[PDB]
This record gives sequence, structure tokens and C-alpha cells, in this order.
Amino acid sequence: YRKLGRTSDQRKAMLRDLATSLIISERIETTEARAKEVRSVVEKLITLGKKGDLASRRNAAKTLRNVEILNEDETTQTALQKLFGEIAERYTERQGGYTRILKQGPRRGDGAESVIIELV
Amino acid sequence: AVPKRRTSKTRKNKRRTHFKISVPGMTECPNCGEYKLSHRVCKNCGSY
Amino acid sequence: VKRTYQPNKRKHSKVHGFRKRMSTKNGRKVLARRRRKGRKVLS
Amino acid sequence: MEAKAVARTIRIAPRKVRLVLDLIRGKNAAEAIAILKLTNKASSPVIEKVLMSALANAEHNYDMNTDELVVKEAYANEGPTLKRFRPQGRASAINKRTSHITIVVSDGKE
RNA sequence: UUAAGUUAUUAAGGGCGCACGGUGGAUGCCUUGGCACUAGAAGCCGAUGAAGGACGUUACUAACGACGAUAUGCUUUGGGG
RNA sequence: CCGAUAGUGAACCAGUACCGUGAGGGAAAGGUGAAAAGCACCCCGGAAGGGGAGUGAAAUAGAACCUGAAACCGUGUGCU
RNA sequence: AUGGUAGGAGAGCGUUCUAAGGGCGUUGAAGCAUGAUCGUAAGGACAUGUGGAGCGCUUAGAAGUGAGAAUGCCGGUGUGAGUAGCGAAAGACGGGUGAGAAUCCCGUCCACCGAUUGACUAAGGUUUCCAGAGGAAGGCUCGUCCGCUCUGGGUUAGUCG
RNA sequence: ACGCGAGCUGGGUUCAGAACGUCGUGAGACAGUUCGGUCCCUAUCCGUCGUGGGCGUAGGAAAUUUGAGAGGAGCUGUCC
RNA sequence: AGAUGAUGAGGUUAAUAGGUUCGAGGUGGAAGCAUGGUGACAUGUGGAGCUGACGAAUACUAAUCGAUCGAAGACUUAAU
Repeated sequence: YRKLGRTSDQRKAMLRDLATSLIISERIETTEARAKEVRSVVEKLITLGKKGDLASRRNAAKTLRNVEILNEDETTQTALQKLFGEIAERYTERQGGYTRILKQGPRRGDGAESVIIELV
Repeated sequence: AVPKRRTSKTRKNKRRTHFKISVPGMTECPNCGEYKLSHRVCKNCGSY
Repeated sequence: VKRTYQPNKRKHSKVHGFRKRMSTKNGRKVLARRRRKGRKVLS
Repeated sequence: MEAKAVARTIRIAPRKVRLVLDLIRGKNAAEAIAILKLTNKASSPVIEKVLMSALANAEHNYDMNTDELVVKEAYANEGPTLKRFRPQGRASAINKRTSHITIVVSDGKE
């Protein structure tokens, strides 16, 4: 698997940060390799959310960061709550996938292959 | 470790014959706008 | 590592400086030289 | 009928600008613009500015049609260099080089 | 058509020549400044505060010159218009 | 006698930038045009730059401004 | 008769200047560039482009009178080469500004120092301090940012030193 | 190049220190002993190990092959 | 398979990679509930639960629409 030019702990932390931000925003802009790695992470999180049980909730809290969303109608929830409420309902019938990568052009400061990754 | 003779123009420009840029693909965007980069929905009007 | 010239305004003006040059005949000669050469600063 | 544009004292080295200049020489203007948009090099937008200035000169001052033009000449020459004493290393010198870019565009007639 | 033989065409790049450009500041022309001397005055100041400077002074202002709280100058005699 | 690598170290910002704790050492750097008439206006461009137009005898005389050598860097081609 | 190094003798070519004479020049001088020209050599003309004010010729006379080498001096410019290097360290996403954003602002998360990467006071430095404006140069990349540039402001003591 | 330090050590010897013995009026010496004592280099050309691009081979291609040559291998024991 | 580039497996008439499901192997008995124990703890539900690179299956996701390059079997002689 990919190392992403980082150490083990840095990689783990960045992956779970990416996954949390994706659950928050539903589309994010990043590099190709990071997207190709975080894909599996977020898909496994959605699988846990579809299972729905307490043990899966805890095994997902192992990964997700504790973040508060400002929901419409002045409501507030967590990424875990969103994952287990809405994102599981949207994909209750879908078997796999849940994410799509769309390539964009290179950045300026680098020649890095930029990419959007979006929930479907 | 150091060069014993200077390099001539001939040798220099011979060495610089594989030092160039290739050409991109340029599949012309059938949807709209500027020409899209291949397999890339380009930010500047691409529809790949 | 420690380097030469640890500055000090007092010691500068005391070992160099106008009054110290004028206190001795040979220090009055360096001023005459700098004046003759046209030096903008004498001390 | 030829329309020309030159950009003087660009802070990029001629060796670097010539690499991308070599791709557009002898091309049509539209495909050259496309190549410059799809190349990721620092000199591409600069050369694009020069090319579009030349085409605008052709359209305004000579009343030529921009649909049937080709890049006839495209070159970079050396400008004056700037000397900088690199303090980071050990008392070394660094020449910041610069280029005079020129492109001329023609309809291919007389 | 089959054998045997001969001999091309390509320029990724390079060489020579020619043309056109850029860089760079030699060459020519010039002088605002200097070098060596001639002749004729003078040979230099200072406690009535010198040689040298520092701070300031223009309506606007940095530098240099001029000037000094009467400050980018004051009075007066004589030229000039 | 020199005519800007010359001739004073200094034709210009000179015993100044700069170096050195200090005594001291000590540079580089001249030329638009007769006249500033020093490019109104339009176009590309964020601007710099430029292309026209115009001043001028001349603008490859446009302030990086007389002449503009060679090294060096390029673009085109005839022979190979 | 005519190979020739140390070396001796002789005859000459060019450079700057001076005297005299005689000439050339905006109908374009010197310089620069090119050429398939002349002379036994040093070297001399002519033609054409560029340039835009001084310069040849004859005879004689004076010299700062001829460079390829001195690990020579001073300036320009190459080669190595798109090479080595870009100076210890955790960043990710979103939103914003903008011609233009990995590098600037804001927000959330994460992480680091923690008898210190914290907070004061001396020495030293001397306006680097604060608001706006700016991207030509500086910043080992970028830059809308800045200890950089421009404009204007800012240091208040009977008890502190 | 008593093969090989721009491939490695640095035990030896020999540079500054110090000591024993001997010699020397002495400063010091022996080379007779003893403890200690800084080993730089980003590979231009040839060369070598691998690995690609271009062109050629009388039409253009995919695949399977011959083999002029070249390299490798080559040791030995005990027991019935 | 590999420094890059090459090489090979695949490009929707598709199992190339990912995900999903199920396995293999690895670890070794999840959580929750109940019971016993004063309590540390233990027992059962239950070879449990978890599982990177390995295997199979399944088009849920992505391998899109496209564009470029690419020949025109000479001449001479002898046989036919």
C-alpha cells in the first residue's frame, strides 16, 4: 500500500482527518494518491454505518474525529451522528462504491495531480 | 571528479537532443468551452 | 562560538574617541593625518 | 502580412522558455494556445500573453482574420543578467537570467 | 513471376557556409577634469577665540555649496540696467 | 602632456559606498537630440512590456538613450 | 650563392604627434561589417552597407611605437548543467480574497516545545515599531504576504533606571 | 606502480608533546626503545555493469525461429 | 514487471484495480446480557469477535467521447 511520503502515525492521522472532512463536506479537493487511499477508509466507515450496531459505532469512533457540524435550521450534530443517520440511509440499498474520483488539472506551486473526491 | 577538458558546443547539443517536452493528448472537448485535457474534467472548461 | 568584537559603547569611546586621542601627542597626530587625508570621521 | 509581439526583460531563463517555444513553432494559433494551456511550465502563460498580444495587433492594426493565422517565428533571446551574492552557501555567485521573447504570426501570403 | 546482383530515398541530432537577431561594452570622435611648467604678487591663522567640524537656516527637500538664531542672508559706497 | 582601464586615488555620489576593534586601506561609475519638441490618442495585457499612430533629419537616436567589435546565446536556410 | 637556434650586420612595413606643402569631406570623415583585390613580407587600396564630423597624401622630424603566453591586472562571457543544493521539526480540509493561491486571512481538527520554541530585565542594535498603499528588486520556490519599498504617524515620569 | 587508499582501514614509520638508556660542555642527537597523536574530492572523456530512444535491413506489420560468433560450467572425498 | 523508461495484465462486447459478500490463513474467546463471587475475577450465550498485501464471486465506483501515426513491393541481367 501507499505510504504518502509520511510516517505511520502521520499517515493514520491524515487519513482519518481526510475521511472526517469528507463526511462533513461530501466533496473535497486533494491529490490523487491520498484520494485513492482514503476511498477505502470512508467506504469501510459507511459499511459500519449501514450495519448500525453499537459495536460498529464504537469501531467507527475509533477512526473518526470528534467534530461538530452546523446543520440547517440551527441544528448541530457530529460526524458520527451524520454517518449513522443520513449517509447510511442514502446507501442502504447500494452495495459498494459510495465514492467517485474526478481528475482535474495540475496545481501551480507543484505539478501535482489534483482530484476531487465526492460521495455519490 | 572534475572535468579535464571543457565541453564543446557539439557535445553539449548532442547531449541535449533527448531533453525536450512531449506533446499532450488534447482530446477536443465535445461538450463546451476550451479543449479538455484527456481523462480530465479541466477547470478551464473541460468535460472529460 | 564566541567571536571577537563584543561591542561596548563606553569602551569604544574611551579607548578610541576624541578626548583620548587628544590626551597624547601621538593621538593628536592621527587626527592631523585624518584631517589631511580628508576623512569625514576622525573618531 | 506579419504581426509581431515581443516581451522584454522576463524573469525566466531562455533555456527554460525555449523548451515550450519549440512546441508551437509552425503551428496554427488555436492549437498553439491549446498546447500552452495544457503544458504545466512556468513560461506557458507568459508565452500565451505574448501570442494573444500579437493576434490582437493583427486584428486591430492590420485587419487580418484570426482564423487562418500561423505562428511563423517564435524565439527567445538573452536579456541582461542580475548578479546576486548567495549568502546561504559559502560566498558563491548566482546569476538571475532573463529573456526577450518574440513571436510573429502570419496569414501565409503576399 | 522466380533467382542473382547493384543502388537509393530518413535526419532524432550534428558539421560547414550564408542571412537575420540578441548580449556585451572594445574602437573612433568629444570634454566638464587632470599633469608638467613660465612670469608676477604673496608668502598664513590664532584668547578680538584659530585650522577643522557638529547642529541648524529656503514655502515645499533629502545631498553639496552659501549662510548663522538679523541664518539659502542684513546695512552702506561705487559699477550695471 | 592624458583624453575616461589614460590622466590626480577622485571629470560623476571621493578620501565617498565598502573592509578593518583600531592605526589604516580604499573602489567602480562620463556621452539622447540642434531644440524636450521626452511618444497625445487607440489596441493586447493585472502591470511590466509591446504594436500602431504621432514629434524628429533620424526613434534598430526612446532615457538599460553617440558609435556598438569579439567571445557567448539563438532562429532560418544551400551542401553534407 | 641563398637550411639554420645564442648571436652580429642590413634594409623595410605599420601606429600617435609636430612642421611645411598640397588635398579630401553632410553630393557623407574617422570608426564598424562584408568581399572572389594588389604587393616578395610586414601590409596597402577599391566597392557596397552602417555611422553622422572630422581625416588622408608627400618630405622631414619626435616617440608612452606593434603582445599569445608572465599560476600576469581589470572587465565581460562560457563549461561543468538543467547537475549538486534549496539549512534539523505534522500537517489536513473548508470558506474568503484576488488577474493569479500547497505557501496570504478566517474557521474546525491534528500535532510540537513545555526548568521551554514560555514570560520579564540588562548589554548590544538603532526606527527593524503602527496604519494604509505596492509586487520592479530582496525573501534560497511561490506570493494577494513581509523585519523589503512609498506615504504618514508613534516613545508623555517629583516617586521607575 | 613489491596489483588494487579519486574502493576501505591506518596497526606500522614519521610531524609537533613526554619519558628511559647511550652520546654530546651544551642547544640537542640515535633511530635503540616507550605512551599519545586530523586519511579531502558532486565522475567531463576512455573504460565497465545494466537499461532505453532514433535509423537501417527494396512494400508495411504480428508472431515463431536458424545460429556466424560470445559468455558460463569444468573441483574432490569416504563407504560396500 | 519495474530507478525513469521498458515489460506484461486490462480498457464497458470489460472482472484491471477499488468497494461489497464469502472464504483461506493469523490471533485466540469481542461487545451486550445473564449467572457465580464480598471483591479482584471467572463461567455461558460462542473456535467468539476482529483481520494489510492471499483466493473466488458480484459492474456498486473508475478504466469515457476521442485524436494522431501508419504502405503504395525500384533498377539490371539470366531463366520462366
